[PDB]
Amino acid sequence: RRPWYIQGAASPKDMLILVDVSGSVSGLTLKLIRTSVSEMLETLSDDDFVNVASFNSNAQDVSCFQHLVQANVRNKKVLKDAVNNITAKGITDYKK
Amino acid sequence: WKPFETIILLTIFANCVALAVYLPMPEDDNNSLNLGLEKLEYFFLTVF
Repeated sequence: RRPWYIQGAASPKDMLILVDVSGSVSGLTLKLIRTSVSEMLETLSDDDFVNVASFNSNAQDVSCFQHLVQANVRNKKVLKDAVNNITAKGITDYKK
Repeated sequence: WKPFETIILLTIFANCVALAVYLPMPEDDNNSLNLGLEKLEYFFLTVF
């Protein structure tokens, strides 16, 4: 998880994190998904681009960003604070 | 006065089975089999 290792191990990325916020994830798995998305955002550098979306019978951006942003410390702060506010309710629709 | 018991008993037994394999999901979620078991509660509510 060191910056030099991640930087020398693979080329930059256009990551989109698609999170499942349907009802079935409520409880332990939603808390684990929040911690997991934070730890996944911590493996990204300033040459990578990221956005976190969220779907349950309807897909929407989880934050104020609306597209891929530069994945620097401020944008990742925003995405983490927006992920930690997720609540689980609805039907699961993978196609959307 | 026909053998009505050996048909309504199987109907209520199938109703019990459709009650059993129902999966309760948290917070307004559902799956495919739970949708076809509510269309089956119209065949079981119209016979009785």
